[PDB]
Amino acid sequence: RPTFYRQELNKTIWEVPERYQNLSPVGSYGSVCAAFDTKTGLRVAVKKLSRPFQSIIHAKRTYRELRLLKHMKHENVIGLLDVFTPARSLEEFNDVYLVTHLMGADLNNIVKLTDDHVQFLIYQILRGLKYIHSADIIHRDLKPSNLAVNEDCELKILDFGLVATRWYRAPEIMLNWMHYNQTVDIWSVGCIMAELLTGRTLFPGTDHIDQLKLILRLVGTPGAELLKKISSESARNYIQSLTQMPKMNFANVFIGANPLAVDLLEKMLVLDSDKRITAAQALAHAYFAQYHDPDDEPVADPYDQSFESRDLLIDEWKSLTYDEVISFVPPPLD
Ligand SMILES: O=C(c1ccc(C(F)(F)F)cc1)N1C[C@@H]2C[C@H](C1)c1cccc(=O)n1C2
Ligand SMILES: Nc1ccc2c(NC3CC3)nc(-c3ccccc3)nc2c1
Repeated sequence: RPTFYRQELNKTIWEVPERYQNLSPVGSYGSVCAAFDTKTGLRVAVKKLSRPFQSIIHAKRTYRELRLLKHMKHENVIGLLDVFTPARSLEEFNDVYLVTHLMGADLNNIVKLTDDHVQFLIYQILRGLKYIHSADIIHRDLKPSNLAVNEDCELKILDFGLVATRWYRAPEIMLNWMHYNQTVDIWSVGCIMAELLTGRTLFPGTDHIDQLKLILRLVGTPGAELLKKISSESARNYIQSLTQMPKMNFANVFIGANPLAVDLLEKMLVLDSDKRITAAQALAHAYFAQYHDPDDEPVADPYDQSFESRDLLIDEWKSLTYDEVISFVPPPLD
């Protein structure tokens, strides 16, 4: 066991190993301090989870967050440098601290951009996504605040960003489809890319109805091929009885932009998720010509998410989270 010290920041107390120094609060899932890690010499982000075991839903959330972070080993995805608790035993285990690399800023703070910069940033998102998706994980909440970028324009997909979330959400999610796939994240990338290129939120809906309306303006109302794949009786009604809208030509919409950028946007922002380009396919698109390397775009080890369907007691989730704290193997330093 390392030696811990206490202090107070923003009402919240913090009990961290002495290894981590100069804790400075940066924003409030939980609250984050920037710190200096004496062991590795790195600036780091230390995230104290807020009430990790307040309920079954929190406790499962906490377990889920730890499992996901421990699995992620890729340059474009947030990784775990360390995880610790001040607790001596399971009996007193109440607090979870997660340690990751401190990134300079989020893509929300980055505001338009040069086309060569958007190429590099969207390349990196897709590279991280190929990896996440290969493990059968779907991010579901991609948006500029969940994309951390450092001084060097190096980008990492984040867990959580600690602006409406609806703005980047795939329409099949909006409409509550149950069998949506990994391309929901591709939709979001499409929305993010569009915003980087024009400097404006692509679909700034005031609510879920307005959101779908704005999406449909650009992509058009469902065609015959998509219509016949819709299972829900009312969903089909709501769309067979909205004023039919043509798909817009994206060239008419993103005027100025690189035609390759426009073309990729066309492949990402397909209303029908069956037709939408995957992360692996997008990486091969000509737009990423100067970055694409099929030998340096790894996939992930398999990830066991069987726990997702399990209905457990709060103290069981807490116990399993505790095992995960204990079994953690720090990554080897450079
Ligand atoms: O499933 C995730 C999630 C969690 C962690 C990670 C990461 F970066 F660690 F791999 C990715 C996605 N998210 C979907 C939503 C909102 C966010 C992001 C989130 C963060 C942490 C736990 C969680 O249940 N959720 C539910
Ligand atoms: N193979 C597919 C492909 C796309 C789909 C989609 N997406 C459309 C943008 C709404 N929506 C729905 C659906 C089903 C029931 C209720 C609400 C939505 N199903 C889809 C099945």
